[PDB]
Amino acid sequence: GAMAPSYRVKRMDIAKNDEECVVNAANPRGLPGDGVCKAVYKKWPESFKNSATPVGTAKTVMCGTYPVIHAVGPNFSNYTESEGDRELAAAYREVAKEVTRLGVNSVAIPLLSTGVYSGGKDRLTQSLNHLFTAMDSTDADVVIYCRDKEWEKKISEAIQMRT
Ligand SMILES: Cc1cn[nH]c1-c1ccncc1
Ligand SMILES: Nc1nnc2ccccn12
Ligand SMILES: [Cl-]
Ligand SMILES: [Cl-]
Repeated sequence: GAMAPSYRVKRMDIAKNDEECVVNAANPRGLPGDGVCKAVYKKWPESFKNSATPVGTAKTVMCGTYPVIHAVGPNFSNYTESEGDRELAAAYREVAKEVTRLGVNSVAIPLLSTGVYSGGKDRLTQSLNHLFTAMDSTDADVVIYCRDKEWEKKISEAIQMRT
């Protein structure tokens, strides 16, 4: 575990993380995809061997010794707000199980279902709160990645509100 388990936020490409493993915002089919998924495919293509997994699950595939945790959030274009919310919570619970199983001391995580799976809505708070619910009981250092300046400020404020 980390000496003093913490949350941090960074505004940068998650493919350039400084953590011991990465969470991919994957599609259920293990395709190169778009956004975070495409950056992860370019950096760790070997990790897409048999990476297909259902919505609300996470599947880890090694790239060398570096673990890529493929976490499949719901596409809110297809799911109801209610069913989507349950699958988004479930994906993060499966990420916490994988991070714990791997024994890493740090993990790089994106906000699942906030990009092309958002159904055209702002889901910063919804996604972040499900991330906290899952990861609060883990002792890895969690570094949350984002691309927008206003998202960085809102994520940083949410972390500080708890400390
Ligand atoms: C689209 C992309 C590529 N590398 N990282 C991201 C990213 C990270 C966090 N939040 C949104 C996007
Ligand atoms: N996850 C994330 N980071 N920055 C942004 C901006 C818009 C939508 C989602 N975002
Ligand atoms: Cl960057
Ligand atoms: Cl997304």
